[PDB]
Amino acid sequence: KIKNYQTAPFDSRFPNQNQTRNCWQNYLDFHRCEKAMTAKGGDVSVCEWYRRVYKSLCPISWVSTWDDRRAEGTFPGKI
Amino acid sequence: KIKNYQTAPFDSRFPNQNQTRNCWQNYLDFHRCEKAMTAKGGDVSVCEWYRRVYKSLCPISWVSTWDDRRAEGTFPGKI
Amino acid sequence: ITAKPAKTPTSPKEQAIGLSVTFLSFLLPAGWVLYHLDNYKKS
Amino acid sequence: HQTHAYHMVNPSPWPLTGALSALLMTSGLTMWFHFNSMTLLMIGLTTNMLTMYQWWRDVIRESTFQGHHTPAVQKGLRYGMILFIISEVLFFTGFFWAFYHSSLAPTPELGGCWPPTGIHPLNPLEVPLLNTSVLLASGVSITWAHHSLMEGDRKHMLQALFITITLGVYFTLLQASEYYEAPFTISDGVYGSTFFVATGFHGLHVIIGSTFLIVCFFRQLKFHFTSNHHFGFEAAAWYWHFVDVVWLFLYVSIYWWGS
Amino acid sequence: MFINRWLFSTNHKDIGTLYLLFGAWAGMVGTALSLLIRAELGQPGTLLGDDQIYNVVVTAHAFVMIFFMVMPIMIGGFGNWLVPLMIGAPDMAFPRMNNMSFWLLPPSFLLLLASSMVEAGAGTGWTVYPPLAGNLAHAGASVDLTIFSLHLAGVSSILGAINFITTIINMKPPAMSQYQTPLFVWSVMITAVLLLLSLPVLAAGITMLLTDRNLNTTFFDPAGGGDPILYQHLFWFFGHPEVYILILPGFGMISHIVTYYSGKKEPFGYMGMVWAMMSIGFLGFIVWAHHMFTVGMDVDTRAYFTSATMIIAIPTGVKVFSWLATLHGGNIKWSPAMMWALGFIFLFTVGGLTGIVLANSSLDIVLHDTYYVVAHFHYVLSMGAVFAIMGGFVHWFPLFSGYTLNDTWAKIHFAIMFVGVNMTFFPQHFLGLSGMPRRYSDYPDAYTMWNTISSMGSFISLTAVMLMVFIIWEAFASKREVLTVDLTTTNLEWLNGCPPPYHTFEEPTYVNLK
Amino acid sequence: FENRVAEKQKLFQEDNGLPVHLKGGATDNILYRVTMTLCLGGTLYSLYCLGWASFPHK
Amino acid sequence: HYEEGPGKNIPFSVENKWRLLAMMTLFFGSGFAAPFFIVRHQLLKK
Amino acid sequence: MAYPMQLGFQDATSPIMEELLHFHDHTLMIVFLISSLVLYIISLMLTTKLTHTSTMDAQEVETIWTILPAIILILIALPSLRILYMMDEINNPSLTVKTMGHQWYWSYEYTDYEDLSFDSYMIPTSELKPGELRLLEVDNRVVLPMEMTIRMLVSSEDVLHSWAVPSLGLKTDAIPGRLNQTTLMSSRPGLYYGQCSEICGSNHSFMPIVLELVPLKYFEKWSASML
Amino acid sequence: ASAAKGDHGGTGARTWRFLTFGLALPSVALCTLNSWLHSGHRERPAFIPYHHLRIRTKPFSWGDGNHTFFHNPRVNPLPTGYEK
Ligand SMILES: CCCCCCCCCCCCCCCCCC(=O)OCC(COC(=O)CCCCCCCCCCCCCCCCC)OC(=O)CCCCCCCCCCCCCCCCC
Ligand code: HEA
Ligand SMILES: CCCCC/C=C\C/C=C\C/C=C\C/C=C\CCCC(=O)O[C@H](COC(=O)CCCCCCCCCCCCCCCCC)COP(=O)(O)OCCN
Ligand SMILES: CCCCCC/C=C\CCCCCCCCCC(=O)O[C@H](COC(=O)CCCCCCCCCCCCCCC)COP(=O)(O)OC[C@@H](O)CO
Ligand SMILES: CCCCCC/C=C\CCCCCCCCCC(=O)O[C@H](COC(=O)CCCCCCCCCCCCCCC)COP(=O)(O)OC[C@@H](O)CO
Ligand SMILES: CCCCCCCCCCO[C@@H]1O[C@H](CO)[C@@H](O[C@H]2O[C@H](CO)[C@@H](O)[C@H](O)[C@H]2O)[C@H](O)[C@H]1O
Ligand SMILES: C[C@H](CCC(=O)O)[C@H]1CC[C@H]2[C@@H]3[C@H](O)C[C@@H]4C[C@H](O)CC[C@]4(C)[C@H]3C[C@H](O)[C@]12C
Ligand SMILES: C[C@H](CCC(=O)O)[C@H]1CC[C@H]2[C@@H]3[C@H](O)C[C@@H]4C[C@H](O)CC[C@]4(C)[C@H]3C[C@H](O)[C@]12C
Ligand code: CUA
Ligand SMILES: [Cu+2]
Ligand SMILES: [Mg+2]
Ligand code: NA
Ligand code: NA
Repeated sequence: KIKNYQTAPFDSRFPNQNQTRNCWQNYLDFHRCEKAMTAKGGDVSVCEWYRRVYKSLCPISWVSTWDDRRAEGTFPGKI
Repeated sequence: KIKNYQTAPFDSRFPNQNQTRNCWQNYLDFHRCEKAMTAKGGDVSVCEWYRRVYKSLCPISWVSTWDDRRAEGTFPGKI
Repeated sequence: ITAKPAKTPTSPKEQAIGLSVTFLSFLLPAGWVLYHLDNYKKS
Repeated sequence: HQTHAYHMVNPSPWPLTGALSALLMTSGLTMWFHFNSMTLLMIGLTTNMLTMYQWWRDVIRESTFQGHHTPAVQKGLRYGMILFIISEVLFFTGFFWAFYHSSLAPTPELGGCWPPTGIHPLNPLEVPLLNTSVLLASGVSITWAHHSLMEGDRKHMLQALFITITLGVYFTLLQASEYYEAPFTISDGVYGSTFFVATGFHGLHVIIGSTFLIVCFFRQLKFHFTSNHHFGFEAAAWYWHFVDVVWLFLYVSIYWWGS
Repeated sequence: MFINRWLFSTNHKDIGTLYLLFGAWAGMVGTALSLLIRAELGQPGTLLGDDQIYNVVVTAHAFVMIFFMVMPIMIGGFGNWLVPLMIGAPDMAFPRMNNMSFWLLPPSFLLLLASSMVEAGAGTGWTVYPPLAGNLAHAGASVDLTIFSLHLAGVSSILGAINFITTIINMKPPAMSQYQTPLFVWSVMITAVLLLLSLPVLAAGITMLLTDRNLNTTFFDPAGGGDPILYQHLFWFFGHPEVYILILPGFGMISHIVTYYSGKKEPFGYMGMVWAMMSIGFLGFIVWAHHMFTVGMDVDTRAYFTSATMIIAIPTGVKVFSWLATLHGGNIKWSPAMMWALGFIFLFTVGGLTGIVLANSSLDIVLHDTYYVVAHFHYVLSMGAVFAIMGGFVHWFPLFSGYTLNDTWAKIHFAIMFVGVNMTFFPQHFLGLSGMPRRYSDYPDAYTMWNTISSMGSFISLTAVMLMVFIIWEAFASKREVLTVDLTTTNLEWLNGCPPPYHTFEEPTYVNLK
Repeated sequence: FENRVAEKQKLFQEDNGLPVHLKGGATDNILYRVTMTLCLGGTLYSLYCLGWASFPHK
Repeated sequence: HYEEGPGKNIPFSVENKWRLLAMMTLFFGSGFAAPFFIVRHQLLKK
Repeated sequence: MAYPMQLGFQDATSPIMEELLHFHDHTLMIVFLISSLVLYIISLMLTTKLTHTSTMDAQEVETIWTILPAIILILIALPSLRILYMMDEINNPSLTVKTMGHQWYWSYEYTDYEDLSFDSYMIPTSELKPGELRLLEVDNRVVLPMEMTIRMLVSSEDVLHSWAVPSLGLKTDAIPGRLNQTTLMSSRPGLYYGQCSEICGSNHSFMPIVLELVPLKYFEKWSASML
Repeated sequence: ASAAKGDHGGTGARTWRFLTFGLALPSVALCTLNSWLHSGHRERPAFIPYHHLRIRTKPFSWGDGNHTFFHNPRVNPLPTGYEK
C-alpha cells in the first residue's frame, strides 16, 4: 500500500512538452492491468499506480471518450 | 482459465520459424508480472500463463543463463 | 535629372483643385459609411 | 529588325483565357462543394482545355512551322521545364511530409500505431509491385524512343513511344482498379487521406504525362521532330522520369514502409 | 489595338505597368483595411460591434498587402520593367506566360473579395490555421474562396519565378557573367528561387486544408489521426521564405538608389552583397519554426531554431554596413528617393533587431502573439517594403512615364509618411511588452493610451497616401518631359530614354571579353 | 503518312499580318470566339453567383 | 504598331488633366472605398 | 496585470520571469546600441563635403562587420539558451492542473485526488462589480498554492487557443488532441491575469485567465471545501 | 551499383531496345503473372464503427453525400456498416 501519492512524477519516457503519450500509456497500462487481474488470483489494487497517474494527467473528456469507446467495442488501442 | 494446458499455443505475434523472441517475450512477461505482483496487494498465480509458455518454449540453458544474469544484475532486458 | 518646361503647367489654383478633389475622393465615401455605422449595427 | 536570337511573341489572348479559366475552375469548385452545382466548373474545365490546346498549338506553329526556336530559345525552354519540374517536386514534398508526420507519430485515435487499427493495407508485392515494374519499364522504353529519334529512325521511335504510352495507360487502369478494390477510402482517417491524396495527385501527373507523350506521338507521326531538334519530346521524357521517380518514392514510403 | 496592347500583351514594360497599376489599387484596399483595424482599436470598446468582421478585416488586410500590393509591385512591376533593361535583353524569356502571371491576379483578388462577401467572411488570420479555419468553426464557402485565391496567386508567382530565373540566367549578353549583373537583378533572381521552392509547399498545405474541409480528409484533424500543428509547419515552411521574398527586391532597389544618389558608379562590396542575399535566401529555409515556439516543441528544437534564426543577422548586417559604406564619400544628392532609402535603412534596422529579440525562444514565450510581433513586422516588412517601394517609384517614375515629379511635394510626402508610420507602430512595442495580444478587437483599459496614439498615427499615413495620389496626378497633369539623367554609364535601364521605346535592345548591346 | 511540314511552314510564314493564333485560317477565329465567349460569359455568370451567394437565401 | 512616348505607353489618357483627375479619383477612390462598403454589407446582412 | 502607460514587462511573479526581465534588459541594451550606431553612422556619412567616389576595397572592413556581429550574437545566445534549458529542467511538481480551451472560456480540472472541474468565464462589463477590471475578470479563478511547483497541462476541446499569464512568463498553446505541459511557480500570493493568445474566432478577445495564488493551507481548505 | 548486365561501347537505340524487350517487358510479364495469381477476393473483416475511420465532417458533393467517390459495396462499409 505504498502511496503518499501527490501527483504524477516526472517520467523519463515522456520528458518533453507534449504529454499526450504519457496520459495514453498510463490509461492503457491501467486498463491492461485491470483486465489481467480478473484472472484467478488477481486484485485491481495492484493497478493503482497507473490509475492515479492517468487520472492526474488525462483530460476528463479523453477518459470519458475512451471509456465510452471501450464499451462500444471501438477502442483502437490494444487492451 | 482453461487449464489442461498442454503446450504453448500458436501466437500470431510470432508466426515464423524463428521462435527466439516468443521464448524471450514470455520470459520477460512472466518476470515482469512477478515483479509487479510481489509488491502491491496480490500473488504470482496471475503470472502463471507466461510461466507455462516460456517453460515450454525456452531451452533450459537460456532460462538458466537469464536467471543467473538477473541475480547478478547483468540481465539486459527491462524488468 | 533635367526636363523640358511643363507642357501644361499646373498653377497653384489648379493644384489646390486636384488636391481637394483627390482628398475628397478618399474621405467622403468612407466618411459616409463610418457616419452611418450605427444605422448599420441596428439592422 | 532584331539582331538577337530571342523570340518576340505575337500578342496573344491565351494568357487571359487561361487566367479566366482558373477563375471559373476555382469558383466552379466552390459552387460544387457549397451550392450543389457543377455548371461553372464544367465551363472552367472546358475553357482550360481550350486554352491549353490553342496555346501549345501556337508554340508548335512558332517553332516547327515558323522557325523561332533558335538554340538560345531552346536553352531557355530547357531551363523553364527543369524549373517547373522542381516546383512539382516541392509540391509532392509537402504531401510526403504530411505522410511521414502522421505515420512516424501515430496518435491515440489511431490506436497509437501505424497502420492505424482497422486499416488493412494493400499487399505491396501485388498490384503496387506490378505498377512499379510498369513505370520502370516505360522509363526504359522512352529512352529507346529518344535514342531512335536522335539516330533518325522514325519507325522505332514510334514503336518505342507507343510502348511507353501503352505502359502509362496500363498503370492508370491498374491504379483505377486498385482504387475501386481498396477496402479503405479517403475518409479513412489520415491513412486514407495521405494514401489517396498523394497517389491521386501522382495519378493525375501520370495522366498529364501520358497526354504529353501522346501529343509527341502525333507530332512525330506528322514529322515535326528532327533528329536534333525535338524539345517537346525531351520535356515530355523529363516529365515522365519525374513521374516515375515520384512513384518510386510513393512505393517505398506509403505502400512498403507504411504497410 | 487597345485590347491587343493591354489584354493580350507580350511586352515586359506594358506588363510591368499593369502590375504597378494593380499593386497601387491593391495598396488603397489594404490601406483602407488597416484604417478599419485602427478605427476599431482607436478607443476602448467596440466600433464595428461584430468581432468576426474585425477578424475578417485583419485577415484581408494582410493578404491584400502581401499578395496584391508588395509582391505585384516589386516582382511583377519593378522586376518586369527593370530586369530586361538592366541586362540588355529584348523582353522576358516567356513573354506570353508572363502576361498570364499578371492576369491571374485580378481573379485571385476577386476570390478574396468573394470570401469576405459570402457568409461571415474568413476571420482566420492570414495564417488560416485549422481547426478555426476548418469546416466546423468556419463552415461555408469563405475559407475555400480564400484557399482558391491563394492557389491562383501561387500559380501566378511560381510561373513568374520560372520566367525571371530563366530570363536572368539565359538572356544576358554573352560576355556578361552572373557577377557582372546589377544587384537588383540578383535580388529578383534569388527572390524567384525562394518563390519556386516555397509556394508549392504552401499549395500542398492549403490543398490539404481544402480536402479536410470538403472531402473528409483528416490531415489536420486529430479525430482521424491528423494534427493541426502539421498545417503550421507546412504554412511556415513557406511563410518564412515569404517574408524574405517580400524584402529581397527591396534590398535590390535600395542598393541601386543608395548608389545612384551617392553619386557612385557602384555599390560598396558587390560580391559581399551577392553573398549576403544568397546567404539570407538559404538560411530563410531552415528557421520557420520560430513561428511555433509556443506550440509545445522539444527544448532542443527550440534551441536549434533560436540559433539558426539569429545567424541571419550576419549577412544582413553586411548589407546594412555596405549601404552605409556606399554613402561614404559620396556627393550626396538629397533627392526624395534618397530620403526613402535612408528611412529604409534605419527603420529596417530597428525592425530586424526586434526580430533578433523574438528569435530567443525563451523571450518569445512572453512576446509571441502580442503586439511586439506586430511592431516587429510593421517595421521590417511594412515600412521596409513600403519605403523601398516608394523610393523605387519616385526614382524610376520618370523612366517609366517620361515625366518628372515635383521633388518638393515628394519630400513633403516622405516627411508625413515617416511621422505617421512611426507614431502608428512604435508604441505597439510597449503594448507587446506589457502583454496586449494581437488579433484582438478590444483591450483591457490599461492599454488605452498607446492604442489611441497608434490609431492617430494611422490617420497621418492616410494623409500621406492621399497626397501621393495628388503628386502622381500633378506630374501627369504638368507633363515635364525628361531630357537627361546623370550616371547612365552605370544605370543601363535609362540609356534608351524616358519612356524607352516599346521594343528595346532589338540590336543587343556590344560587350566584349578581352 | 508523308512529311507535309514544308506546306505548313509556307502557310504559317505567309505575310498576311495575322497573329499566330489566327494564322491557320477561319477555324482559328471560330475556336477563339468560342473560347473567349465561354470565358467572358462564364466570368459574368460567376459574378452573378457571387451576388446570389453574398446575401442570405431564405 | 503602337504609340510611343510620354503619356502614350499607358492604358489611360493624360490628354486632359481634368479628365485624368476624374479617372484617377475613380480608380484609387474605388479601391479605398471597397473595404468600407464590404464591412457595411456584412454588418447589414444580419 | 498591465497598468496605464506601461512601457515594459509586467513585474515578474516567478523566478523564470525575473530571468527573462534581466535577459531582456541585456538584449535591449544591445538593440539600442546597434540601432543608435547605425543612425549615427548614417548621419556621419551624410555630413561632409569631402568625397571619395573611386572604387573602395571591401575585404578588410568585412572581417570587422562579420566577426563583431557574430560575437554579439553569441553574447545574446548564451544567456538566452541558459534560460531555455533552466525552464526545461526537471522541477518535480506537487500538483497537476489541466486547463481546456473552448469557444470562448476556459475550463479547469484538478484530478490528482478529487475529481474537481469547473468552467471559467469572463465577467461581462455590465456585470463587473465596482473597481473590477474590464475584459479581465472571471467568475471562477484558478486557485493555486503559492511558492510551489505546479504542472499545468493545456489542451482544447475545439479550435486552437493559447493559455497565457504574462507575469509568470507563461504561454502554452491549447491544441485539440494534444496535452502540452508547462510549469508554474509563483513567488507571491495574489491575482495574476492573462488572455487567450491564439486567434480562436468571434470572442478571442474575451476569454481571460485569472490565477488566484494563496498559501498551501488555504489551497487545501479550498480543495477540501469542494467535496 | 550497375546490376549484373554489362554492354556499352557507344550507347544507342539498339541497346535500349534490347533492354526494353530483354529485361523491362519480361519483368512486367512476370509481375503481371505474380499479380494475376494473388488475385481473388479476401474475406472482408468484421465491421467495427471505429471513430477514426469512415470520417464524415461534411457530406460529399455527389450521390447521397455519404458514399466515397469510388465506393465499392463489397469492401467499403458506410459509417453504419456494410450495405445490403
Ligand atoms: C518621427 C517621430 C514620430 C512620432 C512617434 C514616435 C516615434 C518614436 C521615437 C522614440 C525615440 C526612442 C528612444 C528610445 C526609446 C526607448 C523608450 C523606453 O524608455 O523603453 C523602455 C523599455 C522597457 O523599460 C522598462 O521596463 C522601464 C521603463 C521606465 C524606466 C524608468 C524611468 C521611469 C520613467 C520613464 C519615462 C520615459 C523614459 C524614456 C527615456 C527616453 C530616452 C531616449 O521599453 C522598450 O523596450 C521599447 C523598445 C522597443 C524596441 C525598439 C528599440 C530600438 C529603438 C532605438 C531607436 C528608436 C527608433 C524610434 C522610431 C523612430 C524615431 C525617430
Ligand atoms: C520583410 C519581412 C520580414 C523580415 C525581413 C523579417 C526579418 C526577421 N524576422 Fe520577422 N517576421 C515578419 C516579417 C519579417 N521578418 C512577419 C510578417 C512576421 C509575422 C507573421 C505573423 O505571425 O503574421 C515575423 C515574425 C517573426 C518571428 C516570430 C515571432 C512570433 O510570432 O512570436 C521571428 C522570430 O524569430 C522573427 C525573426 C526575424 C529575424 C531574426 C529577422 C532577421 O532576418 C532580421 C535581420 C536584421 C538585423 C539584425 C538588422 C540589420 C543587422 C545589423 C545592423 C547587424 C548587427 C546586428 C546584430 C549583431 C544583431 N520574425
Ligand atoms: C486513377 C489514378 C488516380 C487518378 C486521379 C483520380 C482523380 C483525382 C483528380 C485529381 C486528384 C487531385 C486531387 C486529389 C484530391 C483527392 C483525390 C484523391 C485521388 C482519388 O481519386 O481518391 C478517391 C476519392 O476521390 C474524391 O474524393 C473526389 C475527388 C474529386 C474532387 C477533387 C477536388 C479537389 C481538387 C483540388 C485541386 C487543388 C489543386 C491546386 C494546385 C495548385 C498549384 C500551385 C479515392 O476513392 P475512395 O472511394 O475514397 O476510396 C476508394 C475505396 N474503394
Ligand atoms: C485528359 C486530359 C487531362 C488534362 C489536364 C492537363 C492535360 C494535359 C497537359 C499535357 C501537357 C501537353 C504539353 C504539350 C506541349 C506541346 C508544345 C510543345 O512541345 O512545344 C515544343 C516546345 O516545348 C515547350 O514549349 C514545352 C512546354 C511544356 C509543357 C509542360 C506541360 C506540363 C503541364 C502540367 C499542367 C498541370 C500541372 C499539375 C497539377 C497539380 C516545341 O518545340 P519542339 O518540340 O522542339 O519542336 C520544334 C521542332 O519541330 C523544330 O525542328
Ligand atoms: C484549384 C484549381 C487551381 C487551378 C489553377 C489553374 C491555374 C492556371 C490555368 C492554367 C492554364 C495553362 C495554359 C497553358 C500555359 C502554357 C505555358 C507555357 O508553356 O509557357 C512556356 C514557358 O513555360 C515553360 O516552358 C515551363 C512551364 C510550363 C507550365 C505549364 C502550365 C502549368 C500551369 C499550372 C502550374 C501549377 C504549379 C504546379 C506546382 C505546384 C512558353 O512560354 P510562352 O511565353 O508562352 O512562349 C515563348 C515562346 O518562345 C514559345 O514559342
Ligand atoms: C478611416 C478614414 C475615414 C476618414 C474620415 C473621413 C473624414 C470626414 C469626411 C467627410 O465625410 C462626410 O461627413 C459628413 C458629416 O460631416 C456626412 O454627412 C452626414 O452628416 C450630415 C450632418 O449631420 C448630413 O447633412 C448628411 O446628409 C449625412 O449623410 C457624409 O455622409 C460624409 O461623406
Ligand atoms: C503508319 C506508320 C508508318 C510510319 C510512317 O508513316 O512512315 C507506322 C510505323 C510504326 C507504326 C506504329 C508502331 O508500330 C506502334 C504501334 C504498333 C501497334 O501494333 C499498332 C499501332 C502502332 C502505333 C503503329 C501504327 C502505325 O502502323 C505506325 C505508326
Ligand atoms: C570568395 C567570395 C567571392 C570573391 C570574388 O570572386 O570576388 C567572397 C565574396 C564575399 C566574401 C564573404 C563576405 O565578405 C563575408 C565574410 C567576410 C569575412 O571577412 C570572411 C568570410 C566571408 C564569409 C567572406 C568569404 C569570401 O571572401 C566571400 C564569400
Ligand atoms: Cu480562445 Cu483566442
Ligand atoms: Cu519567420
Ligand atoms: Mg500563436
Ligand atoms: Na534529345
Ligand atoms: Na475596439
